[PDB]
Amino acid sequence: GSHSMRYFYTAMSRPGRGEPRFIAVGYVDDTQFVRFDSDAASPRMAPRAPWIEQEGPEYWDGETRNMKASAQTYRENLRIALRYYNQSEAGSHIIQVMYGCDVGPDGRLLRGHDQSAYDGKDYIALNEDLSSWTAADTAAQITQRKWEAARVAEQLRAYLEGLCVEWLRRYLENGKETLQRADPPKTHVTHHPISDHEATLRCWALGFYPAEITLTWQRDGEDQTQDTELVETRPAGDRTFQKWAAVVVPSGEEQRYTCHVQHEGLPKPLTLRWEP
Amino acid sequence: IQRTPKIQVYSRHPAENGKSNFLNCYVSGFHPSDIEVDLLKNGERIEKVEHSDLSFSKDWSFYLLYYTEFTPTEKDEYACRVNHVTLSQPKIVKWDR
Amino acid sequence: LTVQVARVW
Repeated sequence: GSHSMRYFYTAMSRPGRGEPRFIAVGYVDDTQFVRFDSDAASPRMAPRAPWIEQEGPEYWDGETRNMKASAQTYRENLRIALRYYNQSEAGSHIIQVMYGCDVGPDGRLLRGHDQSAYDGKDYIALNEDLSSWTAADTAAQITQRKWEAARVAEQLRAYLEGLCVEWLRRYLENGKETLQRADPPKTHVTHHPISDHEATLRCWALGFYPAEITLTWQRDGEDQTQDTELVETRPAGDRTFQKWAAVVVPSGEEQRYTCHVQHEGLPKPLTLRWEP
Repeated sequence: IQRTPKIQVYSRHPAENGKSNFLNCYVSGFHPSDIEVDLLKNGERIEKVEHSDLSFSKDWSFYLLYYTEFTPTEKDEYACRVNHVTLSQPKIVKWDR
Repeated sequence: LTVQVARVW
């Protein structure tokens, strides 16, 4: 189907403990493929997926140089932000950035993204038009004026429509065995009494990729959204994900409940029930 | 300004006593990023646990997966112990198959 | 491939 490439940068200051740490990671969909960590014994952009390993020395040297340059830029931005928010040099603060492109099945740009935060709050975001900005507060408006004066939006647009999509398409081809394979969930329902008159039914999905999934409980055909406990989708460590949804039901009414599973790997949504 | 971690402890594959597996502690939804995570075997810290590269969700909150190889048995108890600035004392979440 | 654009705040 459709695919995304996303990079994530985190810059974290630590006054008294050296210069800020800069970590960058890159993803295609839910597959991490590169990392850079300024705290590594020898910082470089490094592979994290087998299909990226075939890129040559020019690629790795180029990415490493760019990540060092970026780390310098974000260390400076942390100083700047201290001035913009009238903050002391004694605290630790974090800048985060995420950016990338989304393409459809035909490889065409669906949309581009570039968003930044300061201390976990929205700071400034490129709008979907890739030509204007949304600044979250008066500090970010200072940044917005600088970026407008420097035509930063034009440069990002050129990236997001050009190299971003081109490289994503390349990665999708080089990693097609995995990036273009959906693994459907393996599903089952467990039942555990909590008392003489209620039981938990828990609908499990395991071993699926990509992470996006919907698990819902229905009682007599009606969604039990308010009454369902849903855990966050979690990584298994072998590329796949896991998730469960639970509902507490009156004893003797278990058969009135059905779990419904939607996942890209499934030709049609699954309905399952507790099978005693 | 600060967000406390959600914690899940679980195995990579459904557990079977005597069969090699991976024990995972997934911490997510937290901010700032500094966090201390240990995996415990019978209350004791397991050595040389690995963890994923720091990343974050669309809401800016961070997530990390800590993991180690293990062979579960009927007797051994496993847990994850997490500390974060938002926590007064370390939080311990027991592995429940 | 990462973007190369200067983003001074």
